[PDB]
Amino acid sequence: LVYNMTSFEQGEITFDGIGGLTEQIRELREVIELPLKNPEIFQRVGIKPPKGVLLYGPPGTGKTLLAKAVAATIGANFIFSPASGIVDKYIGESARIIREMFAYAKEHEPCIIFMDEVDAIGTSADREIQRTLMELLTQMDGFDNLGQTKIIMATNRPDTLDPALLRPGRLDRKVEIPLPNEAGRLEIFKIHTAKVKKTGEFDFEAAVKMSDGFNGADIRNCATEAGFFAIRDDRDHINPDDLMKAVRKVAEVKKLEGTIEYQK
Amino acid sequence: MTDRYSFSLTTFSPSGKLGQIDYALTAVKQGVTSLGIKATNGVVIATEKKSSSPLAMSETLSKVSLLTPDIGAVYSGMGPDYRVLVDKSRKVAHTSYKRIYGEYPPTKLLVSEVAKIMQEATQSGGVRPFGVSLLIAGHDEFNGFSLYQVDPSGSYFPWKATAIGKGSVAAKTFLEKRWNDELELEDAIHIALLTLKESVEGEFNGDTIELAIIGDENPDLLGYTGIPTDKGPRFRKLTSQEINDRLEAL
Amino acid sequence: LVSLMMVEKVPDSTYDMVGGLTKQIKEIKEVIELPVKHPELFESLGIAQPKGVILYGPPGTGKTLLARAVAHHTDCKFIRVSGAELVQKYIGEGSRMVRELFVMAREHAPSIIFMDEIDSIGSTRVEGSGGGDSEVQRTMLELLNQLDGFETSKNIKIIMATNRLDILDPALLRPGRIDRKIEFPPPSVAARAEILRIHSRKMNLTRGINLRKVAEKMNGCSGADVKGVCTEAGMYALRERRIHVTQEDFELAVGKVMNKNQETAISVAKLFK
Amino acid sequence: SRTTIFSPEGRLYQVEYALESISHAGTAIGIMASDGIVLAAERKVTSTLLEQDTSTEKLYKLNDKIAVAVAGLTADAEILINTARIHAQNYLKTYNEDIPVEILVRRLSDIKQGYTQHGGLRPFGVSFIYAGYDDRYGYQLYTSNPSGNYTGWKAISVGANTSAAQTLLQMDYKDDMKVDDAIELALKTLSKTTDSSALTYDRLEFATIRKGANDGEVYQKIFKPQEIKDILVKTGIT
Amino acid sequence: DSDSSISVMGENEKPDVTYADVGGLDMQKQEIREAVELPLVQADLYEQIGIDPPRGVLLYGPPGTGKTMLVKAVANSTKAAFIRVNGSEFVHKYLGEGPRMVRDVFRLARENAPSIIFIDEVDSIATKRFDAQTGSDREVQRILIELLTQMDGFDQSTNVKVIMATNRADTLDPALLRPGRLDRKIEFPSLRDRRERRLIFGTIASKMSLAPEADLDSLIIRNDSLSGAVIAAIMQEAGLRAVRKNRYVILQSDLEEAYATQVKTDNTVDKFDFYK
Amino acid sequence: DRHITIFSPEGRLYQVEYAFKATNQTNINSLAVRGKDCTVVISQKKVPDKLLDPTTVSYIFCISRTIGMVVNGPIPDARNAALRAKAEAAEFRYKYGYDMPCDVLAKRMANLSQIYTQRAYMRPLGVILTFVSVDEELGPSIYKTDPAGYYVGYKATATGPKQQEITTNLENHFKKSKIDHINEESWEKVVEFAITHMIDALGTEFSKNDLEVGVATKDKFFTLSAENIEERLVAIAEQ
Amino acid sequence: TGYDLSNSVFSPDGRNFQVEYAVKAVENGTTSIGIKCNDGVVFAVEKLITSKLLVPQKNVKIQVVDRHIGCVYSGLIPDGRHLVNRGREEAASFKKLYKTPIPIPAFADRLGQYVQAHTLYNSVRPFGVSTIFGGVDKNGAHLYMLEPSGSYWGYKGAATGKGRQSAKAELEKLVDHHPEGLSAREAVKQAAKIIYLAHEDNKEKDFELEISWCSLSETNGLHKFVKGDLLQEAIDFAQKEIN
Ligand SMILES: Nc1ncnc2c1ncn2[C@@H]1O[C@H](COP(=O)(O)OP(=O)(O)OP(=O)(O)O)[C@@H](O)[C@H]1O
Ligand SMILES: Nc1ncnc2c1ncn2[C@@H]1O[C@H](COP(=O)(O)OP(=O)(O)OP(=O)(O)O)[C@@H](O)[C@H]1O
Ligand SMILES: Nc1ncnc2c1ncn2[C@@H]1O[C@H](COP(=O)(O)OP(=O)(O)O)[C@@H](O)[C@H]1O
Repeated sequence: LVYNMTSFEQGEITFDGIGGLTEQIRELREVIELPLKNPEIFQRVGIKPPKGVLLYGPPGTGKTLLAKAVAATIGANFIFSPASGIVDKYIGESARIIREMFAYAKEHEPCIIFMDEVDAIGTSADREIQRTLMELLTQMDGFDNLGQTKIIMATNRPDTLDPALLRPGRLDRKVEIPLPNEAGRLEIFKIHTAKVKKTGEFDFEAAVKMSDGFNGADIRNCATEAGFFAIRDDRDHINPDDLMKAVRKVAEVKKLEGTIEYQK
Repeated sequence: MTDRYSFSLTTFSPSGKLGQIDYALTAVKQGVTSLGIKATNGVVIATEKKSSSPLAMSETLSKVSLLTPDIGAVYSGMGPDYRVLVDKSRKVAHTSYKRIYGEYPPTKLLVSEVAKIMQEATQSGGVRPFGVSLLIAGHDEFNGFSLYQVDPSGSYFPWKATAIGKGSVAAKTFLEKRWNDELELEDAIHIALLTLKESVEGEFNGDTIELAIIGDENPDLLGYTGIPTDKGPRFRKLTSQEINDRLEAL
Repeated sequence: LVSLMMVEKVPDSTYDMVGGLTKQIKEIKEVIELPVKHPELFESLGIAQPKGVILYGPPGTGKTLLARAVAHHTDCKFIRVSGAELVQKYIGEGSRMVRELFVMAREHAPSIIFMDEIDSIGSTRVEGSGGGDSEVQRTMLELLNQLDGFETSKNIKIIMATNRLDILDPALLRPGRIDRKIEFPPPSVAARAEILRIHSRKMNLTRGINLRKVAEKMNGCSGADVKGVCTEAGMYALRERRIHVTQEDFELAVGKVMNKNQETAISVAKLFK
Repeated sequence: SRTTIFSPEGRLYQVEYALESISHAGTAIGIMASDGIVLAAERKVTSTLLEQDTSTEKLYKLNDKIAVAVAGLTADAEILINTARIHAQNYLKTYNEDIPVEILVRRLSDIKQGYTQHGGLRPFGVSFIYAGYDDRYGYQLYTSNPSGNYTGWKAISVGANTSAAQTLLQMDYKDDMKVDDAIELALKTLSKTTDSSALTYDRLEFATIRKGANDGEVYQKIFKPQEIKDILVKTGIT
Repeated sequence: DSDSSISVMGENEKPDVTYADVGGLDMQKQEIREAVELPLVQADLYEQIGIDPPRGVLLYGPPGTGKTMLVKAVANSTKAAFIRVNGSEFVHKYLGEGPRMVRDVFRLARENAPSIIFIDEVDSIATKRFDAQTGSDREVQRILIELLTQMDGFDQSTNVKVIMATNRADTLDPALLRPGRLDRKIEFPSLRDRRERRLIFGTIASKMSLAPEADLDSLIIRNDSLSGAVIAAIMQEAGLRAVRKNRYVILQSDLEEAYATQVKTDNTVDKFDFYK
Repeated sequence: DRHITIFSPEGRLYQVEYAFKATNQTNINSLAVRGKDCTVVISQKKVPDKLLDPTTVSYIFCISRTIGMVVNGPIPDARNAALRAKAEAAEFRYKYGYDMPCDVLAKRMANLSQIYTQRAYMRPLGVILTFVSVDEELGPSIYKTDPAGYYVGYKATATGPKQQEITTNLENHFKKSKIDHINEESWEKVVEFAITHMIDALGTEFSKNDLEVGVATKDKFFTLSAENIEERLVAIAEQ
Repeated sequence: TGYDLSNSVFSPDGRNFQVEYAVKAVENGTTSIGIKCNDGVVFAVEKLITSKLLVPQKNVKIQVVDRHIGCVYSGLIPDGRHLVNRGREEAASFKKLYKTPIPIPAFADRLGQYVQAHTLYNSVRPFGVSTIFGGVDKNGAHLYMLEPSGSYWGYKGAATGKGRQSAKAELEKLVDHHPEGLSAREAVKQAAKIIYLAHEDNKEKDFELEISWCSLSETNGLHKFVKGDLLQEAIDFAQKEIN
């Protein structure tokens, strides 16, 4: 039934769909090249693999999209499992379900697993829940072997917890990804102008001009925003003054609920 | 413009255990290490100036402070709850004693006049305590040297040697070896540094950490002359170089 | 179920393996021994062959190790719950077993029970937070003192036990529902003396031996420490290939207790004198 | 917890913690013969490097006929003495006679409930021993607590198992029990109640009163380390 | 008996670690096998001396430091039974799953005569004593006491004496550790090991590879924060660089940045923000 | 605990770590250096609407004919600090007969912040500061403050959300020439180094209005206006 | 959540949401503007009627603080009037001093820290009002607006109430059309347009207008309300802009 998680993999999809900050995109791919295509190298040195990794990027920047693309590169089963989604008042229901998670997981390798919003993870109640945080970290590299099954924690609250990050030999590649510049903002329109008509000119100069703080989701929503009332023109191309009639208010909801983004 | 928080900020426990000071004495430990040792020839103190950035001076920051010409002091824990306390002691040594018996006081009578405000920070209303426990050195022609540790509750230990902070107990586990009675001062810096070398992870240079001592009469500091009677400032601080001259000499 | 029941395989202990403990047997056997040894004798007066008793005291004692030997030299049975096993993750399983419990001993008058721990059935309070466990402490006490318990108290004495005393329900105790209690304290020094005589029976025509010269020194609470130091004393001899043993090799074994006798670090807080 | 108000059935929330809290503190006893007075206290710590030699902490004096002992905070008691000291010599510039105690405590401890009574301020984490003399009621002995109620006695303890320790004086004390016949009870009263039966002259502190000087004068004698160190042998410890 | 909550671990499916994968640690590794590996064999001597076999241990120290590395090379060299467990399975969502199983746990051992078990961690279980505030927590302590009587309540010798792994060893609910219940307790430090850092820093280098154009045992000289689990974690990362550039074996300039590439975050306003 | 200035359960002050973050409401970065016999100070000047009078907008104040200061915080919180400065200069010289230094006057207002952490009638201030002055006894100098009381000089420094973007960039510089302050005399010919460093290190290009400037000239402090900046910007004509 | 209950309790976000709730109180009020003309300032405001029983032209909402000033507000009627009664004595205690009228920067420097003082303490109510003022000094023209967090900036124009979104973009549509300089009389026309143009958020109800300006030219830079045909000249005009 966790099929509901682990059933978004089969259709092959390109790793090209996001440019982003390429050097990080060069990082996680090259380090995960190794088990699949060139595992000879670990043998010629005789060094253990990367026992799973994590990352950080603030919200709504293709993080799950990034993860959801990699499993289609090679044929894993990309799961979807919110941290808070697995949260129940029942004590063992926390620590029982996780054990059944790895269970079906190791029942099917070479595959892949994912988490995002784990940042939530002397008083009476709290003295039991740290054990969950003390359990699973043990279940990474406590006693058992792990062949071809890995994990990412991809949060938006990087003040998560000292001990999981206190000894970064358990996990590694504790990477970051910040938000775009024009350097990033510009090329992102190329994929987002891919399957749509347009006039043809260096129109994206307004892109570097403004949008200094948006992310990828809304600019994508800004694209379709322009196309809606661009049909009043109804032309067989699209103009960059079109979008300008809505770039304001999208920022005014991007204005709404101002939240900060530090990296750690 | 209206005051209504005049209640106490303080709370009894079932079994004593006054709350919001027992929490205070975490930060005193979270702060840096610092120490103090005596001997009949003289007295010493020291700390470690943890310069945060590579930008800040250490000249501007007084992790060691002068109280009178014959006293020093030092802390660990928090700073702004230390800077204020100096001046509220300096203004007291005069406004109770020094303008009233002429001579500056012995060391402990001063200490009665810091706990007598430190206490008021708690039993009064609308306030918190100073998150600090600091140290004093001693001198007087009628009772001699001494150290005197204080603490935010209002107590004050005496000592022959001690230390505090993020490396305290290890030192207290150490110095009970190093201390003895047959002591001059020129020896006391080796052990004091040699102590404070082991409890550090960063740089260990003379321009990084300040300390100071209790020497003997030094009329060159006094500014004027002609009166052979006067006793000059026994207190004194060291420079950048004279630290390193010891360090090379190990 | 009869797994809880008594045994055709009794343990092999004895109440003369138990040095230092000298007076308590005289103070507690009789309620378990005498009027059941002679009900006509007791019935000459017949005051009340009371209900069970209780023992309180720290660990380090062998209250257990006492209770293992009493099941030898009995004339009666000695059942065991393997404490707190009676409860399950349900409701109805509670009272039936207790109903099954008494009757299992009604058929055996000269026969008794054992608890070790009643820290888990103590101090019932409820405003929505609580548990079914509180339900079962009643019915046992109900069938302890009711129309059908005194016939057991005609047939039965019992005992409870724990290591922490005042953390339970006083509404439990109607003194008479439990007619006597006792302390198992930590030992005296000289009480400790005859202990190591028991367990170190391994010297080999050796000499220069001063068994008194160890409770000379101790300020502990346990008697089991006499074994903890003894048992690892021989480990030294075990590693160094010489079976023999002496005082000093046996003495620094307290160095293991150099932690225990000194693990309790101390605070410097002179807030109040 | 709103120091003023009572329980739902006629009790207080705080102050019963306080005189129960002070039980954590050290020991301070105090007795009397018909000849002289003895006092004692065991310092909370007796580590070796620090200045236990001149450590005058548990036992202070007030004037040249009185001595006390202390139990509670180092500080919240440290102010009362500076207070009450003034109320002694400020008795004198009015009247020029010596001070009696029976005015002092009755005119002192009423300050205590003054902070239970109002202001929302906590009471004083302190209890005392008293000692002294007037020419009208002879030798004397008194005590106190954070409430204010004071009680005259012939011999008393405080602190750790004082209820237990007060037993130890119960059988042995004598009406005409002289000083050197009564002094040994004190440290023997402590030689049992101690945590560290390993005992050090350093760990405790001592004081005396007599009428040693002829012409009816007295002595606020206080005893130094090596003296009581040798006194300790007299009852035969080592 | 099936008792399908923990199976016989290591019949043919086992890890593959060695004793010698460790560096030193013989200051503790000696004593443990001085009460584990030998009682397999020289039981007669324990009958010649020692009224019982000294056994029962509580291994502790800070976690992520070296404890669980040692737990299981022995598993490679038992010639006997062995069991693992997640050290908080006992916190079941409902009640009773433990007390129904823990009594069936040692039921697995007594039939599997002789054996051994272990535990992940018990930081949640250490609880000296509470006043009964709610059943939400009291299902903990009842398990702990039941564990104890299950250990040396009645069954004395034929059982196996066991371990206690943790992340701290001061919260431990006392009356558990005893001269009879355990008779042993050990740990290992964290401060600088000039004797051990000098060899453990390259004991794995035998497992690793290196082509020295110079000497690379010099970061060991740089003693500030000698730890125990990083000191192999670094080269667990540093080796990923020559490969990142097709270099076939690393150089000593490749790793010194790899040392600091693990940035030590000595500067963080999260430390500066709190007190001041 | 999470509403007032008592000591935390563990022993930090949750009401104070907030206040540092109460500054970062604006996405603004400023900078501080030391000249040869002068100094410099600058910050962004955002204007996301058309109708303002940027004649009026300012964070950089004027307290004497000697000194100055800056702010990265809510300006209402700033002005109460701004006013209390002008006062606390006067009462000094009126009592001693000479102008107000910086090292002292921070040591006053640093004492002041403490008794906003030691009582509870008061709201603290979600700002920080970088005072600037020459000194006839100490020379070009600056001093920074937090809302707690930690105040320290800096040979050169900056502040805003983006300290990491530049503060590394500066430490890289002094590890390239290795002296405290610059080896260039005129203030006019060193502000270029500042604006050369912002846009290059991690900053974004600027225009005429986008920035504002202060200089603690010998016996003179004062701001700058449009062409006074545009000219100084066209120093980039050569580089 | 639990931090949003009283003054002077910052957030993890670094704020006190309580004043940010005040912004919705002042959001629940009438429209009001004031424009920086070429030589002075202008004032105009919305004043809605509930019943006919309300008299016209006896219930002004402008307030004067001294000769060379006009001030208005929107939202809480009393609270925006209190600080005027503080204003009316402050500058009076400043003309007391060097015997000269008061500047406008003197005004906010003597007000904009006041309301701040009503956000330091756990014992008072932040002034839930947004506020305007203007006038003339020796230097020339000025204009300012206030927000309840103490802030204020020199504008060319402002707006409050639920007449925000109309006027702001409209003034964006004005200024580029006329940046050269707008004298006093002419803005008195174009101002009253906007209020008729901005009532459409609340065109369920009715009102009547109220205007005031002050010119260095016309009225010797004194304050002088409107009462005459000039008003009637503008309403006859402003209907055409909405016509
Ligand atoms: N006098 C004694 N005679 C025999 N054994 C003793 C004696 N004193 C201590 N012991 C030892 O003490 C151990 C058990 O005592 P302890 O009270 O510490 O735990 P326990 O009684 O088993 O715990 P609980 O009562 O909570 O179940 C046994 O191993 C036993 O050998
Ligand atoms: N001597 C060593 N040889 C090999 N690996 C080591 C050594 N010391 C530490 N490590 C590595 O450090 C990592 C963390 O240490 P380890 O897990 O042993 O600490 P721990 O005390 O067992 O923590 P926990 O009990 O929570 O598992 C392990 O994965 C282990 O591989
Ligand atoms: N670096 C990027 N380049 C192009 N598009 C992006 C980038 N980051 C995010 N997007 C767009 O923003 C959206 C992010 O949505 P999603 O991945 O569901 O949330 P999250 O980013 O939290 O994982 C996607 O639709 C994607 O097209």
